[PDB]
Amino acid sequence: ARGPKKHLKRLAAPHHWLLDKLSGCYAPRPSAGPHKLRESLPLIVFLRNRLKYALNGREVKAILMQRHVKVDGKVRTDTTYPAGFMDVITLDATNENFRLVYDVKGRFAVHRITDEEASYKLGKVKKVQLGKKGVPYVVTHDGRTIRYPDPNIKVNDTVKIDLASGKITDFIKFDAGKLVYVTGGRNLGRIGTIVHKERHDGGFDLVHIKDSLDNTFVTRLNNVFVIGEQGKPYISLPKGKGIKLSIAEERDRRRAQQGL
Amino acid sequence: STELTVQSERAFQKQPHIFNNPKVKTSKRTKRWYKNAGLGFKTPKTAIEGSYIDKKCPFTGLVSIRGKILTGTVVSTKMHRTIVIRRAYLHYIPKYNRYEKRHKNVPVHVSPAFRVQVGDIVTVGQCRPISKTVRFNVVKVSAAAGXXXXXXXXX
Amino acid sequence: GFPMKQGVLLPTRIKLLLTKNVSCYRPRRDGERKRKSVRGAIVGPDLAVLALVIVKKGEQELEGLTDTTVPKRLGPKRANNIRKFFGLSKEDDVRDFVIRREVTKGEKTYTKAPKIQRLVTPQRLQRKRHQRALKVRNAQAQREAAAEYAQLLAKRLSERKAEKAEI
Amino acid sequence: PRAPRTYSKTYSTPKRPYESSRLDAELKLAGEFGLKNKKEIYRISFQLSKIRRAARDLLTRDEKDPKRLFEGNALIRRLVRVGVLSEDKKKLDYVLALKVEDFLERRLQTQVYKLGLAKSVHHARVLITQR
Amino acid sequence: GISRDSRHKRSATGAKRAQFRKKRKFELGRQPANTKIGAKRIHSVRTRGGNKKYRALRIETGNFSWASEGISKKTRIAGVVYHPSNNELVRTNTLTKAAIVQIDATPFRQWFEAHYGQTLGKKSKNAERKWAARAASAKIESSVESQFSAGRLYACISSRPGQSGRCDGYILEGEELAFYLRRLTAKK
RNA sequence: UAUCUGGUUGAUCCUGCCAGUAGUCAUAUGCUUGUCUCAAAGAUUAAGCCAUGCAUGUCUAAGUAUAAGCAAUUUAUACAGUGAAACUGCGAAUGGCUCAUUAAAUCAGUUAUCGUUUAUUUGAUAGUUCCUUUACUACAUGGUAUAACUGUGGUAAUUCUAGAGCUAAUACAUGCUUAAAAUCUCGACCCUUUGGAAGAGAUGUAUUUAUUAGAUAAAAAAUCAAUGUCUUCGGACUCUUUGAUGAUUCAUAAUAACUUUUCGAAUCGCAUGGCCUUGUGCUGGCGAUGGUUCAUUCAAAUUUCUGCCCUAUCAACUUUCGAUGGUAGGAUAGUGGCCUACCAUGGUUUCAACGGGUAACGGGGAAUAAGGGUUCGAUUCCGGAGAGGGAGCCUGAGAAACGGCUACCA
RNA sequence: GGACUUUUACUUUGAAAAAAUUAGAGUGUUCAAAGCAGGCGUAUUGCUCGAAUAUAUUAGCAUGGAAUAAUAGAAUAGGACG
RNA sequence: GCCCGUCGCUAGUACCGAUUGAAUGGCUUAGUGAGGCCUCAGGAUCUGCUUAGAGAAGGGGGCAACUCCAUCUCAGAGCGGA
Ligand SMILES: [Mg+2]
Ligand SMILES: [Mg+2]
Ligand SMILES: [Mg+2]
Ligand SMILES: [Mg+2]
Ligand SMILES: [Mg+2]
Ligand SMILES: [Mg+2]
Ligand SMILES: [Mg+2]
Ligand SMILES: [Mg+2]
Ligand SMILES: [Mg+2]
Ligand SMILES: [Mg+2]
Ligand SMILES: [Mg+2]
Ligand SMILES: [Mg+2]
Ligand SMILES: [Mg+2]
Ligand SMILES: [Mg+2]
Ligand SMILES: [Mg+2]
Ligand SMILES: [Mg+2]
Ligand SMILES: [Mg+2]
Ligand SMILES: [Mg+2]
Ligand SMILES: [Mg+2]
Ligand SMILES: [Mg+2]
Ligand SMILES: [Mg+2]
Ligand SMILES: [Mg+2]
Ligand SMILES: [Mg+2]
Ligand SMILES: [Mg+2]
Ligand SMILES: [Mg+2]
Ligand SMILES: [Mg+2]
Ligand SMILES: [Mg+2]
Ligand SMILES: [Mg+2]
Repeated sequence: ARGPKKHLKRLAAPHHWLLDKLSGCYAPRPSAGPHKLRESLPLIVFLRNRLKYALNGREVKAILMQRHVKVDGKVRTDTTYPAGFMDVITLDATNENFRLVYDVKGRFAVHRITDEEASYKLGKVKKVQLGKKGVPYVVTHDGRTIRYPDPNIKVNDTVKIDLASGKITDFIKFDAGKLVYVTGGRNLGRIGTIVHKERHDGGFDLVHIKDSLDNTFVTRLNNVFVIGEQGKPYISLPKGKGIKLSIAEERDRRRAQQGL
Repeated sequence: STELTVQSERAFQKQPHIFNNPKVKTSKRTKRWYKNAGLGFKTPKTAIEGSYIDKKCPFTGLVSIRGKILTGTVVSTKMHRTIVIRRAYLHYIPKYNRYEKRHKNVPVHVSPAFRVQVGDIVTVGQCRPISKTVRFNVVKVSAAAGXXXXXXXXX
Repeated sequence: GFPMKQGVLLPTRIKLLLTKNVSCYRPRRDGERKRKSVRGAIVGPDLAVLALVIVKKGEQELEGLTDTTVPKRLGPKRANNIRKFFGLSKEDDVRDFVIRREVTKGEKTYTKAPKIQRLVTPQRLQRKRHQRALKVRNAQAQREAAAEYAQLLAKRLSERKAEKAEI
Repeated sequence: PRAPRTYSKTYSTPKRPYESSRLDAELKLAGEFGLKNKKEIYRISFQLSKIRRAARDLLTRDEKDPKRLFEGNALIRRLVRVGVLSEDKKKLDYVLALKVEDFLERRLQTQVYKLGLAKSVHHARVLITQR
Repeated sequence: GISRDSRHKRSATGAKRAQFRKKRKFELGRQPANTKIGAKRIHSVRTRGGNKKYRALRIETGNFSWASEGISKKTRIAGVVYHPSNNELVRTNTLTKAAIVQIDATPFRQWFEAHYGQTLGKKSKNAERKWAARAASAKIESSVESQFSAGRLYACISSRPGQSGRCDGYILEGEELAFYLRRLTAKK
């Protein structure tokens, strides 16, 4: 179709943005960058649909073009900047610090974090290689490229990140029994420690998971994000701690908390 | 299929970037190269032993196997160094809630590191586009012959 | 009205395919061409107007031509260009040799001047300075990170020796 | 190019066309609860139709099945919450039962009459609509 | 113009296939360089996505390497002598990859009679040491030294001159040379 | 939400079709028409034809301002405010419409690139540029030629343009530079050993080619050729160093060279400061545009498995002028009969090839409600095709573009 | 990590899986068609539930099963293990 | 009583049929072949680099001898580009 698409209709737009059907006909099309289109969060959605900070779009460009918001460290002046999982949305004024992280429903949630947890970030090393002049490097899912990492750093590991500088301060391997946030699938959002890796040479390595409610399930290694030790997380998870209560469980909880 | 000759072309046949130094008095004349394909199909001894070239061989050639791995029961060997198999199956029509006998014929490349006749079940694997139609290449013979020498004369 | 075009010969008219940078065609789009008509470069009586240019002045002054002279509108704006309309040697300071155009604001007569580009100024020297600086700096930085990693691997090998010694 | 404004209609008209008995009953029900259409009845018996439908469908599934419980209990609690279904028969083998009059007896039309305040179903109509 | 699709062309069953969409630039092809000999004349070409390709109509010199000697020299290309795809490329002395060419020889002689000090065919101290450390390591080869007598060495092209603007190759040798020789003379 | 009713006989009971009955995100039309919300709509016929208008242009402190432009003030006698025209840059490949062709094509679910391109976004990445290398190459910055403009013109006519006279750059065309160290080649001398040497050139990145490293399937030795580090001068070599994948000639690096040599900042804006040997020396703040290679991201191109309506009053098809395969090249961004050359005779088919019809774009879907089915989908989302018919192409990252050009037919 | 593996059909569970449609939960758009809202106070400088679940079938991958139905094996012994 | 066929009138539909009838659409032989693209050439003008003369500049540093870099200006000559 003669080149690249620069528009995005509603209904096409990823459902996990939670846009309403009417009110127009298009949605904002995520720019290019750190996170893939079909799994990000453009600044306008956040600042308008999640925080209700600006009423229009015009007002989001109004806010933005005054450097109030800063992403993962830098400022960012892109209404449709592709912000995504594991990132840091800072409001310098208002004193507010956000980490972009998933629900249990598998949606991006607003989540308030500390002034100090907003100094670093975690990035799943999607690839580790050798480059020009012998310099090996590691590249992480948000498109971070870090020169010279610890040789013990492999693929499918995760990595703590300075944000101040760039460099990696500590890294967690992909071992049997480690805290895992699932990114993708229906089990996107659940968090469950790891049971065991089904190998499968040639295609689609499987990952067997169990949370702290003794419930099991399975997703592709593709969609597995190592995030720590049993109980011990490396960032502030949000409410519900990704445990997935049944339809019944949530009908009871939501309808037990009822006394005025 | 090849058989004999090896150097039977207008062009010289050889493996690429596999220099054999004449200044050095070798015992094997031609230095050879090879690999194993992966997933556990032993790169058979006929490949390493042989003299042929075929840069389309999955073990001595420069074509990597990846993607679908399929089996099928060979029905055509009349095409030099390539064959046609008939993969069969049963297709499910919903209205009648039953099956009908269906089949398709895939043309695959086959290194001379396998000798094949018609009947032999074969296991092929997807490679890059090799010819106009060849999207696969022969990787294992899960057969042998089907008792042709146990069809011999008399007592 | 069709124009001539140098070196097409032919005392007739023809229809050429023209391009950027070429007589009798100013394009409308990046890499556009039009095929248009042109009159030849060989004069005929078909010609409404000849366009001619003097090169030797004869023996009688033509009235509105060799009696009048008319200025060349603009003057030198680039650094060296000035230094070659006056011949100064990179010495005699441009800034004041520029051409200053007077014009009245009724009773406020003003005087305006160009913008000597490619002029050598302190700020550009500051930028050159910071170029070289940034280069060497990042270079050294690289060397040092490189060494740091080198150690990392060396006293990783030491650890493998220790582990291999334990057993 | 905008999201399709969805709809669906709200009634189910008689299979047979000229059934005396059913016509009688219709005109009765209209004349009690003060309705203008036969459609006003159609609509009702239709809602009834879908409801009793999903009731049957739920009741083929196994007892204490997730769907059966969630949607069963949901349906019941909903029905009762507007006061059509009896607190006593609160387990959906009576939602399968039900009937049309029981649905009719919950209309604002009707309630604005049942507790006096109008003394005439048609007075109920006119009063209601008249602000 | 030339479209390298397979939307022309019969199916594998031979059925006849319909025009579905027109020709697109991305599936295009361009004409032969048909590179020839003498006086370097190269024209770039604007390939897809920025990117040049260098198409070499006419060359005379090329970078030819003695594979089993560790060196690479530049020489006038003589002519083309043998070609496996098409005889015409030989009569027309066209240059393509895998064309059997002949080259200057004299540069490889100037290097050999220096690094080896042996002289093919038919005084300094350090130098004496070098040439002394180097022998039984200078048997060269029969046919190769013969070609050195000829003044003209048989080599094979390796580069794509109609793609890169280069004419590069490796001197023929051993089994390969044996081949193209036996072909050279059973057609002589 | 699992129903029937009338019509064959003098009467009957069947077979059976006609008619009745109900709904249609199903069109039309007739009669009638008061309120709320909702709101499809030149698809079908003719992808037939088109008057007029509009539907793509765009500027930041930050590329170009001597408007003979407006504003004057506020420090600005190079520039400075604001800013038409124009240059430069980017966009015009999105969108919007239509459904004509298309029947293994598209499309769909599912794979593939170890088979390629990629503007941009984001993350990384550059001390190497000159030359027989003391009487040096502008680096305190090298070249003109152009629009606009001024002026002279032509045509009935257009976003027609000619001759003349100027002048800009992040346009055009060039062209300097920077630490150390090492390893390679030569090698003037001296001296016979076991042999060593001042110092001469070379070594950014990219391109092209050849060679080489890139180990690991459990462990040990003798010998030919070269030849490395340490002498307790018979001799030893002890510790020895290694990435990723199911899988590579992979990443990555080293050797000899190759190149009408890719890139390696002659750019811009706000501030102006330290620091003495007082040279306008030598430095230096924030951030803008760029720039080679890598990664990312938006993409694209191909691509594996399986699935399409009716038709035998279509049984054989496929190589004229590639049909199926092999080798080699050429071409491409790249695989491949994509094309060429030689070589062979293969490929599909009653499990329906091939041919024909489609009032045929494919899907998500729609309608009809026991179920199983039957009918439909031009049409709000996804994918594809086209712009009266074709073909050709320029520009570009990206088009065989049509609100782009060129030709033919109409 | 080395060494090898008779072929299948069925069936199970699951991964991978667009939204809008549809089934469906919550919510009193004054009802309803809908919409994905909205609901609590200090209604003077905020508190807060949401935006579910189901289908997704043929194929492909992944996993349990070993009935039913096939398929191959040792007879000129060119058999089986060491 | 029923009922069959030629024959006869009226109307409608299809079929055979001289005209080697007609029209539309889609492929296609042969011949002819626009146009862009590629290529061998061409050279309206318009400069490059090299070689040398004549008139003057600026000094690598001397008492006479000695000597580099850039820049413009015309008789005239070798090796390429647009
Ligand atoms: Mg955007
Ligand atoms: Mg893979
Ligand atoms: Mg054959
Ligand atoms: Mg400037
Ligand atoms: Mg040619
Ligand atoms: Mg029925
Ligand atoms: Mg009757
Ligand atoms: Mg009677
Ligand atoms: Mg129409
Ligand atoms: Mg001004
Ligand atoms: Mg579009
Ligand atoms: Mg010029
Ligand atoms: Mg071939
Ligand atoms: Mg190709
Ligand atoms: Mg065949
Ligand atoms: Mg159609
Ligand atoms: Mg259809
Ligand atoms: Mg459709
Ligand atoms: Mg239609
Ligand atoms: Mg329409
Ligand atoms: Mg198109
Ligand atoms: Mg039209
Ligand atoms: Mg077009
Ligand atoms: Mg238009
Ligand atoms: Mg258009
Ligand atoms: Mg005509
Ligand atoms: Mg007709
Ligand atoms: Mg022609």
